Amino acid sequence: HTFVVADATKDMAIMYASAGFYEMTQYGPEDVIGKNCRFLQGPGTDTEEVARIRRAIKNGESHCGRLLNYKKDGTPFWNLLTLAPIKNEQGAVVKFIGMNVEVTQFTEGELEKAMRP
Amino acid sequence: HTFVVADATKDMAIMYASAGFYEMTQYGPEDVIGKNCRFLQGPGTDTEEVARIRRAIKNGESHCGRLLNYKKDGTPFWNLLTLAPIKNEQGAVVKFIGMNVEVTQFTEGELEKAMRP
Ligand SMILES: Cc1cc2nc3c(=O)[nH]c(=O)nc-3n(C[C@H](O)[C@H](O)[C@H](O)COP(=O)(O)O)c2cc1C
Ligand SMILES: Cc1cc2nc3c(=O)[nH]c(=O)nc-3n(C[C@H](O)[C@H](O)[C@H](O)COP(=O)(O)O)c2cc1C
Repeated sequence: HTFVVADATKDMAIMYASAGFYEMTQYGPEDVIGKNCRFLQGPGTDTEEVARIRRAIKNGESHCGRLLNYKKDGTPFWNLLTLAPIKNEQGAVVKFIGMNVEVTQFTEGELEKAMRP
Repeated sequence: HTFVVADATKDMAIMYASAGFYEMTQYGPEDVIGKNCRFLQGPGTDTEEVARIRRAIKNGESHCGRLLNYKKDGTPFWNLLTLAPIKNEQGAVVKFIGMNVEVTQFTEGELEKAMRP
């Protein structure tokens, strides 16, 4: 579990983050709770992927996209961000969940372990 | 594990698929091994997301995107497809892995179970 929960009734502020998120990004709760996760973005982050994200959230749609993000120490990393709306019984969006995967090289070795009969 | 492995030295033909893939899509190995996974696409599949996928594969890049796909019975489903290149020691791309997530509604209930201290 690397994920965060954002509150649609407080302008998509992060209301919760998993332990994995703090460890992946190196930021602590003081930098995250109550904030918008756009703070991870930085030089080179793709403007059009960011716009796709924004639209998906506005439309209440699930989404995924690779985005460049930055750790607290300024290390760039690729983040496969998937997003899903959480609705109430009225069918209104009250939260979003986001799941963050830090891309690493997938090796022939790891594939063998994945495929091994 | 829902994933498939494609062989870059046989034009991205699927060389392996996990049990989860057969069950998610309802297709059997006879419809999958040796094929290109584009066969899951259909009416309404987003042309530009498909083009993003194509470019990522050509550039040897990791990627994610939501795509409409179809099960064997013709049921449409949203597929959060993530892709990652597998390189040899020369640094050349010899395979791709693809991981397929079938989007379902995420409920306030599921979130409570995810967040529950
Ligand atoms: C639940 C959730 C998680 C998010 N996680 C990230 C993330 O890890 N990295 C990131 O760059 N953007 C993330 N975002 C996206 C930003 O919060 C923001 O929605 C995006 O940059 C587009 O809006 P903007 O154009 O106002 O910045 C997340 C959004 C949501 C709703
Ligand atoms: C490993 C791997 C897995 C893929 N899985 C899917 C999938 O589940 N659904 C899909 O619609 N496309 C999938 N694709 C994408 C298609 O195979 C194809 O690359 C895409 O449609 C773009 O190429 P085209 O424009 O020639 O169709 C996958 C590709 C790779 C390499």
